[PDB]
Amino acid sequence: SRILLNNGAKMPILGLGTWKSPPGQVTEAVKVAIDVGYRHIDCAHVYQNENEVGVAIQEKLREQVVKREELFIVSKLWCTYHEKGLVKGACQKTLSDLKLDYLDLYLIHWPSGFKPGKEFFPLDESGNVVPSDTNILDTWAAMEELVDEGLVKAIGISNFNHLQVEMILNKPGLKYKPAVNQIECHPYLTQEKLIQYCQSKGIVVTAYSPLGSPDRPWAKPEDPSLLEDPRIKAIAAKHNKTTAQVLIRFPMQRNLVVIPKSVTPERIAENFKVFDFELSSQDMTTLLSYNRNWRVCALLSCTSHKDYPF
Ligand SMILES: NC(=O)c1ccc[n+]([C@@H]2O[C@H](COP(=O)([O-])OP(=O)(O)OC[C@H]3O[C@@H](n4cnc5c(N)ncnc54)[C@H](OP(=O)(O)O)[C@@H]3O)[C@@H](O)[C@H]2O)c1
Ligand SMILES: O=C(O)COc1cc(F)ccc1C(=S)NCc1ccc(Br)cc1F
Ligand SMILES: [Br-]
Repeated sequence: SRILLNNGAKMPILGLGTWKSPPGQVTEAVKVAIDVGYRHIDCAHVYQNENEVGVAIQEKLREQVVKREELFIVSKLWCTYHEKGLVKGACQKTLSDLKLDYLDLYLIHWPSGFKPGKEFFPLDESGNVVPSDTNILDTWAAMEELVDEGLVKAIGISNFNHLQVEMILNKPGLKYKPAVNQIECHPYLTQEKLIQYCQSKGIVVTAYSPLGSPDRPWAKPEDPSLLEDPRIKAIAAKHNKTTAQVLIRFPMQRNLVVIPKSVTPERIAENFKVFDFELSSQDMTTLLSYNRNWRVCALLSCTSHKDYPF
């Protein structure tokens, strides 16, 4: 159930995603998740619901359903806080909202820094994101200070490409390696190259959008649908599991961590029942064969930023 990180701590390979979980639903979703066995929650300041996630975590700690040591709580530094003097405050606001005194893991959410201010996506008058001149290496140094102040147990990265991971690994005076790179990964975007690179460096990969993010706000009717793919359905049927359960077990068997999102109690529970079956090697290779380099998480307004990863 857990994978060992290069900071010496163990991380549950299944967690609960919280992007798009409505603030009026996510407290119950996290309560239900902890009650049915989840011990890892994936959060972010930009999701605008950390307060409500925190109410759930705190209630389950108060009720003594779980111990703090048994939970693995992850959050992420938003792009408008990649300045030396803003990183600690950004982390502290997340801690405050989550009702925590430390994070198990804190990630640079995207490699690109944006102009600080109230807006999460500051734009120029023609719709391009406004960058910050801060680079990935100085942001990493700021992350390392959070470990040394006790605010976070591990630090990592998200949406970093091969060359950006390499830039951190080659950083002069590197003090802590990234523990995790959290990236989009599913049968339509299998990520074999970047996963093999990160794993070879001892960086654990977390697969986001493992179900293809059907609730992403920019979904279009014509788009591919993992959950409705009859080939994946057939694998599920053969194992008497749901398609979602196959899509969650797939990254687990690649030695990835996976963070499916749901606010539906029945689905939260279903999605956890993935430790009692095995996909065959042939099943695994067949799922890998569906790769189409189809990315659900990309954003035109940020594509000219110097550090846009894709
Ligand atoms: N690091 C980053 O840049 C980044 C980017 C994207 C995502 N993430 C993280 O990864 C998490 C997962 O990705 P995601 O939210 O994009 O999408 P996802 O987990 O691939 O899909 C979530 C969607 O699947 C539905 N669903 C869940 N379980 C289901 C089941 N058993 N059967 C049928 N439908 C099911 C959910 O519906 P209901 O909720 O209505 O049940 C929701 O609409 C996020 O929430 C976030 O924590 C990180
Ligand atoms: O980002 C998430 O976790 C999930 O997605 C989001 C979640 C939010 F709460 C707000 C925006 C996003 C978007 S639009 N993310 C895409 C995106 C952002 C920044 C850069 Br650089 C590139 C890029 F592709
Ligand atoms: Br970016």
